[PDB]
Amino acid sequence: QQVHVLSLDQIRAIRNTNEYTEGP
Amino acid sequence: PGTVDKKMVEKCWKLMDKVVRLCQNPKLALKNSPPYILDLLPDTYQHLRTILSRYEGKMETLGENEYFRVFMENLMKKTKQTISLFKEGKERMYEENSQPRRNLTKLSLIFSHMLAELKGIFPSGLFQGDTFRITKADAAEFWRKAFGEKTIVPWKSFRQALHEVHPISSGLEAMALKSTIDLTCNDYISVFEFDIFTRLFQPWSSLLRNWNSLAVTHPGYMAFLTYDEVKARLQKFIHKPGSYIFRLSCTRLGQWAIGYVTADGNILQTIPHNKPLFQALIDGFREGFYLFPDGRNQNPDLT
Ligand code: NA
Repeated sequence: QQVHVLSLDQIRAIRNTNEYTEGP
Repeated sequence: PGTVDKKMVEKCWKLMDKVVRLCQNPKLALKNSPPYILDLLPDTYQHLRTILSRYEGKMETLGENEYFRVFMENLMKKTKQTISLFKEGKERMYEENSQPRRNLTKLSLIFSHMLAELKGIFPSGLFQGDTFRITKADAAEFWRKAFGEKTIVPWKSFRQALHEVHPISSGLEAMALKSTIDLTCNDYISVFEFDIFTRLFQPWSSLLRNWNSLAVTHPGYMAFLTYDEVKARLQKFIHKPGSYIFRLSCTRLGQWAIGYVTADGNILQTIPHNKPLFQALIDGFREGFYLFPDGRNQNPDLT
């Protein structure tokens, strides 16, 4: 497979998010 | 720090581009969880483009601004450190728990704090430091009295002013205080960093007693730790339900994140926005959830 390396100006942050849950 | 001109910013962007290329090495296999350097350096680049566009035809105004001069010097320095980490680390960068990879995570957290600060001071790309709203009223009054509408002050001036209201022990306590509040690791305290610190360690009336009880003498407190590092650290206590640690949330700055081992051997993390940290920890102990700070058998008495 290709591994295309994206440049600084091509990356739109994925902004993936960590799972925070309700207090126990 | 020196005046910032367009040529310095573009040099910084080139160094940032080198970092994001180094970090896309498939042998590296960086996970995407915040703080994620491959999100943060592009977002920083995009926000800096927005700032430069707002100052089209008045770059001298931007480049003489003290906060921006300090910020750009720090961003350049920290980007160069990240490059040096790859050149000194070589194949060690591919090992998850190696010294260079731990250093890369700490830098990723620092870049996250820097980006948040930059957006707090330049929310739509135009400098708004003079009207920055500090969240807690008593802390806002402290800053207004000591520093006016200033956005950034050297650590030594900040320490002297704070000591007048909340006395600071010389030695390691003063060093630990600086490490806690200086999120961007630049030897300056911005009004944004002050806002975060006084939100985390409210109420103002007992600020440094709260900080001492929650961050110095509390073994549950973790400095400069990420969400994924909390999961990793508590994995060795998966057999000890009630083991817990806490740290700053990196994506909700000014909020705490408590990680704990559940009775069914899961590791969960929660943000107690409903109540103060003191109370969350007290309640969680009484309810049987927050018993063993960093896995230790003795738990502090915050009463
Ligand atoms: Na700072």
